[PDB]
Amino acid sequence: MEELEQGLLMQPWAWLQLAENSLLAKVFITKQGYALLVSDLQQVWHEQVDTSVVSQRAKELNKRLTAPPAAFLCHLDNLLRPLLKDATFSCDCVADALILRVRSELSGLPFYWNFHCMLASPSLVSQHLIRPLMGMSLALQCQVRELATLLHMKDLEIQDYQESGATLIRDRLKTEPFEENSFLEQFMIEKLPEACSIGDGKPFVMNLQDLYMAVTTQ
Amino acid sequence: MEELEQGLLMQPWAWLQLAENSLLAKVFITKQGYALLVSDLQQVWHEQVDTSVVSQRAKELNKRLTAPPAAFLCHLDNLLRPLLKEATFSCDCVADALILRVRSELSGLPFYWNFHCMLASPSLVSQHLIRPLMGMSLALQCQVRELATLLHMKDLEIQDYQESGATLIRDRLKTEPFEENSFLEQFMIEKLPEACSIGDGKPFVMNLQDLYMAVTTQ
Amino acid sequence: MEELEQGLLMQPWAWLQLAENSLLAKVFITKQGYALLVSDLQQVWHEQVDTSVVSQRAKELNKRLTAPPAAFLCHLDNLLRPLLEATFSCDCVADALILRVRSELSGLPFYWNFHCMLASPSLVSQHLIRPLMGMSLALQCQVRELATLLHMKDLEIQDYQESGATLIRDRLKTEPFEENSFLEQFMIEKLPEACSIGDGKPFVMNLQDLYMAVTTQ
Amino acid sequence: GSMEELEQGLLMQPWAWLQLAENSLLAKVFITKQGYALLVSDLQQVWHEQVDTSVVSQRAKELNKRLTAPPAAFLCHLDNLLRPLPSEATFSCDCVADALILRVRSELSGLPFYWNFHCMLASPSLVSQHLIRPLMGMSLALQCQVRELATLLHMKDLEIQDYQESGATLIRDRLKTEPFEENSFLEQFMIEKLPEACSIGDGKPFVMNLQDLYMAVTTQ
Amino acid sequence: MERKISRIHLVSEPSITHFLQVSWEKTLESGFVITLTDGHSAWTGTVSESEISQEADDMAMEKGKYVGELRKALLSGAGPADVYTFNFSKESCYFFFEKNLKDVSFRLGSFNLEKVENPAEVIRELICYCLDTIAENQAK
Amino acid sequence: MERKISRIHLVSEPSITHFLQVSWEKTLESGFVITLTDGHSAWTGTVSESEISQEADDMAMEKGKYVGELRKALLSGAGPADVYTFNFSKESCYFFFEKNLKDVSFRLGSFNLEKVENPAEVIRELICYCLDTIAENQAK
Amino acid sequence: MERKISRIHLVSEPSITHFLQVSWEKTLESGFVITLTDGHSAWTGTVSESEISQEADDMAMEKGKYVGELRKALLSGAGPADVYTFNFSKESCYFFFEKNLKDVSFRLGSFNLEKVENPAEVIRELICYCLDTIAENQAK
Amino acid sequence: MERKISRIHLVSEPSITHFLQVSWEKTLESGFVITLTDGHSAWTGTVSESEISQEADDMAMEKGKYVGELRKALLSGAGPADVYTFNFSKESCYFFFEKNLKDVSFRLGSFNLEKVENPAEVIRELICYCLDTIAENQA
Repeated sequence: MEELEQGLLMQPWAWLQLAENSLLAKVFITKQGYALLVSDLQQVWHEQVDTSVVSQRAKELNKRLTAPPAAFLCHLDNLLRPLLKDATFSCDCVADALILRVRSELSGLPFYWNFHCMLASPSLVSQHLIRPLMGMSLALQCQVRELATLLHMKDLEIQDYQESGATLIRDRLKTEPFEENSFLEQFMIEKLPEACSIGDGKPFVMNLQDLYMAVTTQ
Repeated sequence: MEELEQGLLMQPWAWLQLAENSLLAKVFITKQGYALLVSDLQQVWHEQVDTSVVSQRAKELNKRLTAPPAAFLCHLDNLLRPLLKEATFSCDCVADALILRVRSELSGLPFYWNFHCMLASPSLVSQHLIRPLMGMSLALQCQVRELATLLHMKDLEIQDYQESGATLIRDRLKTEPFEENSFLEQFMIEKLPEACSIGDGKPFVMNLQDLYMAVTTQ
Repeated sequence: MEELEQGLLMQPWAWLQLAENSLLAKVFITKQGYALLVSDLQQVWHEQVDTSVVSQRAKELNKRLTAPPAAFLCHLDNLLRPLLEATFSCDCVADALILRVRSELSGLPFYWNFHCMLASPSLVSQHLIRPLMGMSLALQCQVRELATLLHMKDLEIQDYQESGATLIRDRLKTEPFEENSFLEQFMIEKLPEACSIGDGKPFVMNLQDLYMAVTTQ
Repeated sequence: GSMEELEQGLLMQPWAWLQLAENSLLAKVFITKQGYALLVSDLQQVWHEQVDTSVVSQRAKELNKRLTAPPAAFLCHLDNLLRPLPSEATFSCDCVADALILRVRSELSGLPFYWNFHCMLASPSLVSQHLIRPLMGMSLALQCQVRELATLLHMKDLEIQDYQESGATLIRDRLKTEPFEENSFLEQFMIEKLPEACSIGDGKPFVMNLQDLYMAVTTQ
Repeated sequence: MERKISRIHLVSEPSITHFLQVSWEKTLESGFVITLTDGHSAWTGTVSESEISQEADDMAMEKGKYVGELRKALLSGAGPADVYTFNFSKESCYFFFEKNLKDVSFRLGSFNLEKVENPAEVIRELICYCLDTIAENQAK
Repeated sequence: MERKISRIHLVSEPSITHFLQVSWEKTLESGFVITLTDGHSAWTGTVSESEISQEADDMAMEKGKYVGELRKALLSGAGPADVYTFNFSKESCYFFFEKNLKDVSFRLGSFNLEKVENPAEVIRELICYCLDTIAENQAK
Repeated sequence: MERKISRIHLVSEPSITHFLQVSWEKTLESGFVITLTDGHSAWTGTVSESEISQEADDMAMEKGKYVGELRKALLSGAGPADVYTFNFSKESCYFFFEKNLKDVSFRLGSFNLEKVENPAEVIRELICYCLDTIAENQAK
Repeated sequence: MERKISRIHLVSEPSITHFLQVSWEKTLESGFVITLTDGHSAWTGTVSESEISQEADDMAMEKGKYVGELRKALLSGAGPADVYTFNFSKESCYFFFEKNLKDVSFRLGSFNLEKVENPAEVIRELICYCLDTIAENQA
């Protein structure tokens, strides 16, 4: 199985909906089993599973049916685009275990399942949650660096103009000369308060989750 | 007691080293007890202490050094201060707990303390560790954003100097129009590999502490 | 599981060595798990355990490997059956003692990390003290039976050297046994040495029969 | 006064048997005008407390309304108590968490005398110092003595054996002892004597037979 | 350059007798290239000395004991005893060669194999080698 | 059981060196089985003794001479001189091995094969026999 | 032989300023004989190099810096900054020496002493001594 | 304030070498105070200027003859010649010193030494005196 963890890392995070709460997570599925990582912005849960249990519990909660593994896993695969595919979702918190129940209808015919979660190992939170985040920070910094230098280059062209003249056209459209500090200070006053919106990680997932994808495989 | 935890959330992160193992952490000290949060990237540790244990344990590494409680933390805090912002360090770990080894001097004399930390609380690895970082990341995205729009504006200006004013430039300071996607890509190919490089947590501290607190206090 | 403790008490103590430090301990092993008891003569350390964790940490480190736990416990059962032989190292942090055992086992590497907590007091009783106390008093009683025996032979030659009217070759003419003077001469000349802890060696060598016989008692 | 100073001695102090309502603990105690050192147990767990003048004065004034007084005085008072070895004495003891509380009440000029003793569990190091090491040592030494008795016994044997193979006989036909056997003594003793002898009980057969040796092994 | 080959039993198709060629320079430790083919298709991979000493350190065996076991595991230089067992997923490349002995299954190594685009050429290759090999071997 | 193998330069693919295996019981004329391979796919055909005498007549050579010509043609026992070339059409299946010498196309021995079901199996078979072989000839 | 002395203030009796004599051989480190007195009775003790180096380890200092402390302390050569306090219990013939400065109250040493039978005898001893000196210090 | 110290051999105890401290003001003869110890116990007495003029008339020498006399016999400034024998009895408290300078005896000295109580505080007072003195004199 094991390599699922691999794939898990490669997979990005996203946003979901529930009655008491609403969580983030990433997941990977093969015809062998699954790997799962959820979190409510305070604590992190995780579960890996093989055939045996898939089958057993599968039959348990589904008095109705009786399928094989493969299909099964594949069907959870059909959690269509994070939001919004069209499937009902419920969540319960008890013990060091997050129970996560699910209802869907493959061919106008209801299906019932539930996830047994424990609290995620520290090391794991370090692989999926911490290190990659920090990396994102540093990198982003560098990006801002190259953008600053580009800004000042442009500034050196338009300043190769300004002294020897030319006069422009739509007088106003010229932007102020670039200062690197007098920007970081009016950014960490005007724009920083909301720039770091924890909220519910929903802001993170887009831009930031993509850059994350960029990060993990590294 | 409470206050301790409080102050801790303020104090940023820095670099160390002992037996070569290099750890990072945050610490808060006032008379009455300290707040400690260590980590070796891939496991978090933590220890909160009041007067009682200072007194008890402090005379067990020094079976004769009978001292006032609130004086210990005076010294400790004082050396940690010159190091981060005369000593000897070591570190060991087993099972669930990290034992930190402070083998220093005071003045001409020897002093010996042992930190008994245990895997840091989940909610702490939440408040101290992640939420803040995610914030740094979203905010940085904001910075690359505004730097992008400004780059495009300067672009409109230089392209009002180089088309409408019908003038020319020395061609040595002639920059290419800014393409944020071509940028992001060329950078995530050429510069991405190691910009994020965690290292020993060192590239992190020196570079992004200002922001760490720019978000962790907010 | 519970039986591990019974057999554990059923076992005498022995000596070891690992990177200069030299611990003492007792242990018991059946196919479920084991029960262990290590100490350096100041604080005692203790770890009881089953199959779950022997397979878990029997994992961490030794990755590649995959086996039934009852095989592990058997392996080490062979290692430590006759260390009482690959190598060892000992680490000490927190309340705990981490015991690193390194060995081959038919080719491929393989080693374990005993996670030791600080022994339960009640245990220190069951195994350590009570038994020891018993040993002491027993030895005393031996000293008394031996006292009366000695005085009895003294009676025999005190019937040969007066009432029989005979003399000796005086090469084997021994002294009238005084219990008290013997106690002082021994507690001045022989006591400073007869009660030598040192490393716990003079114990496992001279008293494991008394101990084993008293803890089954 | 480096407190511990106490401890020390404490050691060159020996145990001794008590009695209470539900239990009958053992312990050892050391008292100077500075403070005191205390080590109790019921044969299952070990307890300990060392106290400085201050707390003595405080807690002491608490429990005792009737009177009040100086630090030193108090401590003096306590050393007044032998252990029959026959006078007043009222004892009790109750266990909470792992820090048992020992209740005392006695005369002292018709103004009785109460106390709240505060015993925690004894750090390992210590239960090794007072308890383990000295005990094991005892074991060893006693072994040795049994040895010297084996050799002395065999000496007597050689004497009577150069007496009975060369012309001497008994007057009282009954003082004829047996040659000697160490192995047989150890076995007959280990089936006919061991099951008694080695009896824990109330720590009583201990402080009444092996005290001198204990101390001799705690001072050395 | 040098070479040696052996027959194995993939524990995915214990009926189809797959085959394994191994080619190197001087000592097997000087890096080596490996090939596994069933007759129809053909897989190949590269394991440098770097990862020989790397896996040798990972297991904690000397570099010379690990090289011995990899000269009894991938050069059919296995004694009459040891029960090695190889494993390949034709879907996940990762071919891991495990050892098995006395109720305990372990392992011994694992590598990433590619899928050559011309199985045929490689086959005619090995074959030719064998030809010249028995010609020159009945020449000795 | 008897066998032998060699290599021929197919005329449709002068770059790809094809391979030829012929098995029989005692004398080659007793009737034989022929198999041609390019490495991936395989072809298999029979040649009965009556078509041996038959073709030996069509040509007009004695059964002892013609037999020499195929023991020099299809069993790599070719004298340093004689220059045989072989041709097959995976479309027609008609395989003619012809002899070439003095600037004239001579010809000789023809027959029809067919693309088999299990090229993999065939190849594994050959490789196995070659293993057993070289083994046998270092043991000799 | 060698001799030096000092005036202290045991903390059991700040009224009765007691007195302290140290006599060694070559260097204090060689081991030393110490004696402390009040006027009426006299107390004596030995501290061989054995326990000097012993304690010097116990305190994880250079076996030197230790003895330097037993020079500012037990030879009144004290730097005017460090403050030391001695203590003795006449009922507990143990003399323990606490080095002090900015309580806490760190530490430094402590060994059992005793009482000689002729406190007088000794007294007269040292009186003689110092007579001899200041005398051969007004001749010098 | 002035003073000096030294040892002597009592005839009652030629075993124990007792000790003497004599303090004055300006000159010996302005009057003085005296102290005699054994190590353990300590004795002391007064001596006016009057009783010294009287001892000088009771002997028959000048005030200045007798003076040089105690200048030497006592303050350890005796001669090579000059052979003194000192005498105390603690059943007496009376102290009298017998000068001697040929066969045999003469005397000279004799006044009431009463016995201090705190040998101790004396012994320490002395010793401090020698401390500060020996230091002052290596200075």
